[PDB]
Amino acid sequence: GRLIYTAGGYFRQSLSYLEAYNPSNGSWLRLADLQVPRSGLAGCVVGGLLYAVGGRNNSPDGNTDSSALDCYNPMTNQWSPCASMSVPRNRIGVGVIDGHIYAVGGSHGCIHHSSVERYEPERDEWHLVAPMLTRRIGVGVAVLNRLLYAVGGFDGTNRLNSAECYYPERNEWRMITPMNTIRSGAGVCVLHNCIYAAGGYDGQDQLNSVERYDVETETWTFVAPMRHHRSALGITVHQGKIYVLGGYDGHTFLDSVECYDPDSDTWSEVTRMTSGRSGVGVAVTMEPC
Ligand SMILES: Cn1nnc2cc([C@@H](CC(=O)O)c3ccc(Cl)cc3)ccc21
Repeated sequence: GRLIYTAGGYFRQSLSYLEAYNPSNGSWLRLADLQVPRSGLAGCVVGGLLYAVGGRNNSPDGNTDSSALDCYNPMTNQWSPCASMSVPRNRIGVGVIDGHIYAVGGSHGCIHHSSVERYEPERDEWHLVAPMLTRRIGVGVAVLNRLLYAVGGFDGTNRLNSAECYYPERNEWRMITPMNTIRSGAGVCVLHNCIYAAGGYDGQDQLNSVERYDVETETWTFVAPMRHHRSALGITVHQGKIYVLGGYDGHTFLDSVECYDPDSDTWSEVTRMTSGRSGVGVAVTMEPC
Protein backbone atom coordinates (compact mmCIF):
# COMPACT_ATOMS: atom_id res chain seq x y z
CA GLY A 1 0.00 0.00 0.00
CA ARG A 2 1.47 3.30 1.29
CA LEU A 3 1.60 3.07 5.17
CA ILE A 4 3.03 0.72 7.82
CA TYR A 5 0.26 0.10 10.37
CA THR A 6 1.14 -1.22 13.83
CA ALA A 7 -1.67 -2.46 16.06
CA GLY A 8 -1.77 -3.43 19.73
CA GLY A 9 1.34 -4.73 21.50
CA TYR A 10 2.58 -4.96 25.11
CA PHE A 11 4.11 -2.47 27.49
CA ARG A 12 3.24 -3.11 31.18
CA GLN A 13 -0.13 -4.32 29.89
CA SER A 14 -1.70 -5.17 26.50
CA LEU A 15 -2.16 -2.06 24.30
CA SER A 16 -4.95 -0.68 22.05
CA TYR A 17 -2.84 1.63 19.86
CA LEU A 18 -3.27 1.86 16.11
CA GLU A 19 -0.52 3.89 14.50
CA ALA A 20 0.59 4.29 10.87
CA TYR A 21 4.10 5.08 9.67
CA ASN A 22 4.84 6.83 6.37
CA PRO A 23 8.29 5.80 4.97
CA SER A 24 8.04 8.74 2.48
CA ASN A 25 8.04 11.52 5.13
CA GLY A 26 9.01 9.67 8.37
CA SER A 27 5.75 10.63 10.18
CA TRP A 28 3.42 8.75 12.55
CA LEU A 29 -0.38 9.04 12.76
CA ARG A 30 -2.35 7.86 15.74
CA LEU A 31 -5.55 6.34 14.45
CA ALA A 32 -8.68 4.74 16.02
CA ASP A 33 -7.91 2.49 19.04
CA LEU A 34 -8.62 -1.23 18.99
CA GLN A 35 -11.89 -1.96 20.78
CA VAL A 36 -10.07 -4.48 23.04
CA PRO A 37 -6.38 -4.18 24.04
CA ARG A 38 -4.28 -7.07 22.74
CA SER A 39 -0.66 -8.21 22.48
CA GLY A 40 0.61 -11.31 20.61
CA LEU A 41 -1.77 -10.68 17.72
CA ALA A 42 -0.95 -10.61 13.99
CA GLY A 43 -1.93 -8.02 11.34
CA CYS A 44 -2.61 -8.49 7.61
CA VAL A 45 -4.37 -6.66 4.76
CA VAL A 46 -6.89 -8.06 2.24
CA GLY A 47 -8.58 -5.77 -0.30
CA GLY A 48 -7.59 -2.58 1.53
CA LEU A 49 -8.98 -3.80 4.85
CA LEU A 50 -6.62 -4.09 7.74
CA TYR A 51 -7.30 -7.09 9.97
CA ALA A 52 -6.16 -7.71 13.53
CA VAL A 53 -6.14 -11.39 14.47
CA GLY A 54 -5.96 -13.25 17.81
CA GLY A 55 -3.62 -12.26 20.65
CA ARG A 56 -4.39 -11.75 24.35
CA ASN A 57 -5.45 -8.96 26.66
CA ASN A 58 -2.94 -8.95 29.52
CA SER A 59 -4.52 -6.46 31.96
CA PRO A 60 -4.87 -5.92 35.77
CA ASP A 61 -8.57 -6.97 35.48
CA GLY A 62 -7.33 -10.36 34.18
CA ASN A 63 -5.76 -12.05 31.15
CA THR A 64 -7.97 -13.14 28.21
CA ASP A 65 -6.83 -14.93 25.07
CA SER A 66 -8.43 -13.63 21.91
CA SER A 67 -10.22 -15.52 19.14
CA ALA A 68 -11.17 -12.13 17.68
CA LEU A 69 -10.90 -10.95 14.11
CA ASP A 70 -11.38 -7.18 13.79
CA CYS A 71 -11.69 -5.23 10.59
CA TYR A 72 -10.18 -1.75 10.06
CA ASN A 73 -11.27 0.46 7.14
CA PRO A 74 -8.77 3.29 6.31
CA MET A 75 -11.53 5.19 4.41
CA THR A 76 -13.60 5.52 7.62
CA ASN A 77 -11.01 5.17 10.43
CA GLN A 78 -13.34 2.68 12.18
CA TRP A 79 -12.77 -0.78 13.58
CA SER A 80 -15.61 -3.26 13.20
CA PRO A 81 -15.86 -6.81 14.60
CA CYS A 82 -15.54 -9.58 12.03
CA ALA A 83 -16.20 -13.34 12.56
CA SER A 84 -14.37 -14.82 15.57
CA MET A 85 -12.10 -17.84 15.08
CA SER A 86 -12.91 -21.35 16.40
CA VAL A 87 -10.43 -20.87 19.24
CA PRO A 88 -8.40 -18.18 21.06
CA ARG A 89 -4.91 -17.87 19.62
CA ASN A 90 -2.36 -15.80 21.50
CA ARG A 91 1.09 -15.38 19.85
CA ILE A 92 -0.51 -16.22 16.55
CA GLY A 93 0.94 -16.16 13.02
CA VAL A 94 -1.03 -15.19 9.95
CA GLY A 95 -0.68 -15.49 6.14
CA VAL A 96 -2.80 -14.38 3.19
CA ILE A 97 -3.28 -16.51 0.04
CA ASP A 98 -5.78 -15.62 -2.71
CA GLY A 99 -7.57 -13.14 -0.44
CA HIS A 100 -8.05 -15.70 2.37
CA ILE A 101 -6.40 -15.31 5.79
CA TYR A 102 -4.71 -18.29 7.44
CA ALA A 103 -4.63 -18.16 11.25
CA VAL A 104 -1.82 -20.50 12.44
CA GLY A 105 -1.16 -21.95 15.91
CA GLY A 106 -0.85 -19.73 18.97
CA SER A 107 -1.94 -20.49 22.55
CA HIS A 108 -5.00 -20.66 24.73
CA GLY A 109 -3.96 -20.91 28.38
CA CYS A 110 -1.64 -23.93 28.52
CA ILE A 111 -3.01 -25.25 25.15
CA HIS A 112 -0.45 -24.83 22.36
CA HIS A 113 -2.33 -25.16 19.04
CA SER A 114 -1.12 -27.09 15.99
CA SER A 115 -4.51 -26.20 14.45
CA VAL A 116 -4.93 -23.83 11.47
CA GLU A 117 -8.03 -22.02 10.14
CA ARG A 118 -8.91 -20.01 7.07
CA TYR A 119 -10.98 -16.84 6.82
CA GLU A 120 -13.04 -15.98 3.75
CA PRO A 121 -13.82 -12.21 3.60
CA GLU A 122 -16.68 -12.71 1.04
CA ARG A 123 -18.50 -14.90 3.59
CA ASP A 124 -17.11 -13.49 6.91
CA GLU A 125 -16.45 -17.10 7.89
CA TRP A 126 -13.69 -19.27 9.34
CA HIS A 127 -13.11 -22.92 8.47
CA LEU A 128 -10.54 -25.29 9.94
CA VAL A 129 -7.97 -26.72 7.54
CA ALA A 130 -5.35 -29.46 8.11
CA PRO A 131 -3.36 -28.90 11.35
CA MET A 132 0.41 -28.39 11.36
CA LEU A 133 2.66 -31.32 12.16
CA THR A 134 3.94 -29.37 15.22
CA ARG A 135 2.26 -27.25 17.89
CA ARG A 136 3.63 -23.71 17.44
CA ILE A 137 3.05 -20.46 19.31
CA GLY A 138 5.19 -17.42 18.52
CA VAL A 139 5.16 -18.91 15.02
CA GLY A 140 6.50 -16.98 12.04
CA VAL A 141 4.24 -17.23 9.02
CA ALA A 142 4.85 -16.19 5.42
CA VAL A 143 3.48 -16.83 1.95
CA LEU A 144 5.47 -17.39 -1.22
CA ASN A 145 4.26 -18.71 -4.52
CA ARG A 146 0.83 -19.39 -2.96
CA LEU A 147 2.27 -21.74 -0.34
CA LEU A 148 2.09 -21.05 3.39
CA TYR A 149 5.08 -21.54 5.68
CA ALA A 150 5.06 -21.92 9.49
CA VAL A 151 8.50 -21.17 10.94
CA GLY A 152 9.89 -21.86 14.46
CA GLY A 153 7.90 -21.02 17.57
CA PHE A 154 7.33 -22.84 20.87
CA ASP A 155 5.56 -26.25 21.11
CA GLY A 156 4.85 -26.10 24.87
CA THR A 157 8.20 -27.63 25.86
CA ASN A 158 10.82 -26.57 23.30
CA ARG A 159 11.56 -23.47 21.21
CA LEU A 160 11.88 -24.67 17.62
CA ASN A 161 14.26 -24.35 14.65
CA SER A 162 11.85 -26.47 12.61
CA ALA A 163 9.66 -25.23 9.83
CA GLU A 164 6.91 -26.68 7.64
CA CYS A 165 4.96 -25.87 4.47
CA TYR A 166 1.21 -26.05 3.66
CA TYR A 167 0.05 -26.92 0.11
CA PRO A 168 -3.57 -25.66 -0.16
CA GLU A 169 -4.66 -27.89 -3.07
CA ARG A 170 -3.44 -30.96 -1.09
CA ASN A 171 -4.63 -29.61 2.30
CA GLU A 172 -1.37 -30.97 3.66
CA TRP A 173 1.63 -29.90 5.70
CA ARG A 174 5.19 -31.09 5.06
CA MET A 175 8.38 -30.35 6.98
CA ILE A 176 10.94 -28.20 5.21
CA THR A 177 14.67 -27.82 6.02
CA PRO A 178 14.97 -26.51 9.62
CA MET A 179 16.59 -23.12 10.23
CA ASN A 180 20.13 -22.96 11.58
CA THR A 181 18.75 -21.19 14.68
CA ILE A 182 16.07 -21.99 17.26
CA ARG A 183 13.67 -19.02 17.11
CA SER A 184 10.39 -18.32 18.92
CA GLY A 185 8.75 -14.94 18.29
CA ALA A 186 10.94 -14.16 15.29
CA GLY A 187 9.76 -11.84 12.57
CA VAL A 188 8.95 -13.88 9.45
CA CYS A 189 8.19 -12.36 6.01
CA VAL A 190 8.91 -12.94 2.31
CA LEU A 191 11.15 -10.95 0.02
CA HIS A 192 11.81 -12.03 -3.57
CA ASN A 193 12.32 -15.85 -3.59
CA CYS A 194 13.18 -16.11 0.13
CA ILE A 195 11.48 -16.58 3.49
CA TYR A 196 13.33 -14.42 6.07
CA ALA A 197 13.44 -15.16 9.80
CA ALA A 198 14.75 -12.23 11.87
CA GLY A 199 15.49 -12.35 15.62
CA GLY A 200 13.38 -14.36 18.06
CA TYR A 201 13.89 -16.10 21.39
CA ASP A 202 15.70 -19.38 21.96
CA GLY A 203 14.82 -19.87 25.66
CA GLN A 204 17.91 -17.99 26.90
CA ASP A 205 18.58 -15.03 24.61
CA GLN A 206 16.81 -12.61 22.33
CA LEU A 207 18.49 -12.88 18.91
CA ASN A 208 19.85 -10.31 16.44
CA SER A 209 20.69 -12.91 13.75
CA VAL A 210 18.76 -13.09 10.49
CA GLU A 211 18.44 -16.00 8.08
CA ARG A 212 16.65 -16.74 4.84
CA TYR A 213 15.21 -19.74 3.11
CA ASP A 214 15.57 -20.07 -0.65
CA VAL A 215 12.64 -22.27 -1.80
CA GLU A 216 14.60 -23.46 -4.87
CA THR A 217 17.72 -24.50 -2.97
CA GLU A 218 15.91 -25.55 0.24
CA THR A 219 18.69 -24.08 2.34
CA TRP A 220 18.78 -21.34 4.97
CA THR A 221 21.54 -18.73 4.83
CA PHE A 222 22.54 -16.08 7.36
CA VAL A 223 22.46 -12.47 6.20
CA ALA A 224 23.58 -9.36 8.17
CA PRO A 225 22.26 -9.31 11.81
CA MET A 226 19.88 -6.56 12.98
CA ARG A 227 21.34 -3.67 15.03
CA HIS A 228 19.10 -4.73 17.98
CA HIS A 229 18.55 -8.16 19.53
CA ARG A 230 14.75 -8.64 19.55
CA SER A 231 12.02 -11.21 20.19
CA ALA A 232 8.25 -10.57 19.77
CA LEU A 233 9.00 -8.11 16.97
CA GLY A 234 6.59 -7.04 14.25
CA ILE A 235 7.81 -7.46 10.64
CA THR A 236 6.57 -6.24 7.27
CA VAL A 237 7.74 -5.55 3.71
CA HIS A 238 7.34 -2.07 2.27
CA GLN A 239 8.67 -1.35 -1.26
CA GLY A 240 11.14 -4.29 -1.34
CA LYS A 241 12.60 -3.51 2.07
CA ILE A 242 11.99 -5.38 5.33
CA TYR A 243 10.94 -3.36 8.37
CA VAL A 244 11.18 -4.71 11.91
CA LEU A 245 9.19 -2.96 14.66
CA GLY A 246 9.81 -3.12 18.42
CA GLY A 247 10.19 -6.30 20.43
CA TYR A 248 12.09 -7.17 23.58
CA ASP A 249 15.89 -7.38 24.01
CA GLY A 250 15.99 -8.75 27.57
CA HIS A 251 16.11 -5.19 29.00
CA THR A 252 13.83 -2.84 27.06
CA PHE A 253 10.54 -2.92 25.25
CA LEU A 254 11.94 -1.41 22.07
CA ASP A 255 10.65 1.55 20.12
CA SER A 256 13.36 0.94 17.53
CA VAL A 257 12.33 0.43 13.90
CA GLU A 258 14.98 -1.04 11.53
CA CYS A 259 14.99 -1.45 7.76
CA TYR A 260 16.83 -4.18 5.77
CA ASP A 261 18.24 -3.45 2.30
CA PRO A 262 18.90 -6.79 0.50
CA ASP A 263 21.15 -5.20 -2.16
CA SER A 264 23.72 -3.82 0.31
CA ASP A 265 22.93 -6.51 2.96
CA THR A 266 22.53 -3.80 5.56
CA TRP A 267 20.20 -2.95 8.46
CA SER A 268 19.57 0.68 9.17
CA GLU A 269 17.73 2.47 12.01
CA VAL A 270 14.74 4.04 10.25
CA THR A 271 12.55 5.63 12.95
CA ARG A 272 11.27 5.15 16.48
CA MET A 273 7.78 4.08 17.44
CA THR A 274 5.98 6.68 19.64
CA SER A 275 6.63 4.29 22.57
CA GLY A 276 8.39 0.97 23.21
CA ARG A 277 6.31 -2.20 22.84
CA SER A 278 6.48 -5.94 21.93
CA GLY A 279 4.01 -8.41 20.29
CA VAL A 280 2.50 -5.89 17.86
CA GLY A 281 0.54 -6.74 14.70
CA VAL A 282 1.98 -5.13 11.53
CA ALA A 283 0.68 -4.74 7.96
CA VAL A 284 0.88 -2.36 4.96
CA THR A 285 -2.00 -0.60 3.13
CA MET A 286 -3.02 2.85 1.74
CA GLU A 287 -3.31 6.08 3.79
CA PRO A 288 -6.52 6.85 5.81
CA CYS A 289 -9.30 9.45 5.04
C1 LIG B 1 11.50 -13.51 28.32
N1 LIG B 1 11.27 -13.60 26.89
N2 LIG B 1 12.04 -12.89 26.02
N3 LIG B 1 11.62 -13.16 24.80
C2 LIG B 1 10.58 -14.05 24.86
C3 LIG B 1 9.78 -14.66 23.87
C4 LIG B 1 8.77 -15.55 24.23
C5 LIG B 1 7.93 -16.18 23.12
C6 LIG B 1 7.14 -17.42 23.54
C7 LIG B 1 8.03 -18.58 23.98
O1 LIG B 1 8.87 -19.02 23.16
O2 LIG B 1 7.87 -19.02 25.14
C8 LIG B 1 7.05 -15.14 22.45
C9 LIG B 1 6.51 -14.07 23.15
C10 LIG B 1 5.71 -13.14 22.50
C11 LIG B 1 5.45 -13.29 21.15
CL1 LIG B 1 4.45 -12.12 20.33
C12 LIG B 1 5.97 -14.34 20.45
C13 LIG B 1 6.77 -15.27 21.09
C14 LIG B 1 8.56 -15.83 25.59
C15 LIG B 1 9.34 -15.23 26.57
C16 LIG B 1 10.36 -14.33 26.20
